[PDB]
Amino acid sequence: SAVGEKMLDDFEGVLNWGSYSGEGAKVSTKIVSGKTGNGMEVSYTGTTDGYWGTVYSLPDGDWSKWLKISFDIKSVANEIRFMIAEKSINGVGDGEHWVYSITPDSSWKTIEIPFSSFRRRLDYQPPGQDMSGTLDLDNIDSIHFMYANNKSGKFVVDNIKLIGALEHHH
Ligand SMILES: [Ca+2]
Ligand SMILES: [Ca+2]
Repeated sequence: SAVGEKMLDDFEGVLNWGSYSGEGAKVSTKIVSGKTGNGMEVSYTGTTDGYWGTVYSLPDGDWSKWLKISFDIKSVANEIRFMIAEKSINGVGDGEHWVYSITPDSSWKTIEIPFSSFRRRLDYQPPGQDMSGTLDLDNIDSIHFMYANNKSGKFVVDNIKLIGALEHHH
């Protein structure tokens, strides 16, 4: 593993995130004040069968040198999911979905999730999933902030970054 970190989005540069929804649910995103400088506000309304999410599709899918994914989050409290999708076995589209549930609170908090802590999604898997039961870090398609339930809410994210190994002195 590599040491240190690699920033994916501090929201001070170009706009990278797209929105998607279906089956009654709705989502919208905008640039607002973040932890430092800019951040992205995600506003969602859920339905029983509805899905929503915001997605950054990655140009380079090889994350095999990294160990964790980190982000700052704050509510504007409803549970949501951070999701990592592998690349499809058919070449185009999303593959195996891997999830971690998080609940944004009133104050800014840093959430660091090791890749080994992600769980294989069971409510949905896309047709291009590899069914391997292992999160293949060398084959990453995209990252998502997405629905976990049928409820509504608003949150802000900032400082999305990869974390490698720490330099332990003892
Ligand atoms: Ca920022
Ligand atoms: Ca897999």
